[PDB]
Parts: sequence; structure tokens; C-alpha cells
Amino acid sequence: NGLTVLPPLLTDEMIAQYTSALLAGTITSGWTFGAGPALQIPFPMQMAYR
Amino acid sequence: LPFQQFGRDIVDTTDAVRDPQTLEILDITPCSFGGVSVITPGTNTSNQV
Ligand SMILES: *[C@@H]1O[C@H](CO)[C@@H](O)[C@H](O)[C@H]1NC(C)=O
Repeated sequence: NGLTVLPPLLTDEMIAQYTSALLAGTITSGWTFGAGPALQIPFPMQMAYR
Repeated sequence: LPFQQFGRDIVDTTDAVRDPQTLEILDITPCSFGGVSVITPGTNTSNQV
């Protein structure tokens, strides 16, 4: 009675896209995409620095 | 069952009644309601809403 529920602004199908973008940026670029342009590096060469 | 009259839910609101004249159960649902919101650009720009 007078008690509604409002839906969120971002659906699940968009949060999934953000998560996938984060994964694809941290797999093929290392940590470099968090400070500027994203740069390539092979994965066994990223793990060496880690 | 052939001796109940009303119906009630987990929060104790009536949600089913049986008709006295013809013995049949009528489901009840409240009328629609909700909030109303107005979308507007600035009055410096337009007056459409
Ligand atoms: C009440 O009257 C109506 C009209 O004749 C009838 O159909 C109905 O069976 C009556 N109620 C009962 C409990 O018999």
C-alpha cells in the first residue's frame, strides 16, 4: 500500500559487459590500461614481471 | 473447503472471497497505482514535458 520498488538504472546485461571489458583489458595488456593507453604484451611475458 | 468463507495471505490481507448467492470463489486484486514523474529540459530552453 503505497510501497513501490524502483528498478536499477543499469541492468545485468550491462554489468556483464563492464566485467568482460575489465577482463579483456587485464589479459592482453597487463596493468598498463589503468594508467593510459592500453599496450600489448604476451601473457608469459606479463607473468614474468608479476 | 466447504465451510470457509474468506481467504488470506502471509501478511493477513484478504485475497479471495466466495460468493453467497452462487457458491463460487472470486479472486480480488487491488486497483492500479504508482508514482508519477515529469521529465523536463530547462525552462531557459523549452516548455515541453
Ligand atoms: C438463490 O437464488 C438463485 C435464483 O433462483 C438460485 O439460483 C440460487 O440457487 C439460490 N441460492 C441457493 C443457495 O440455492
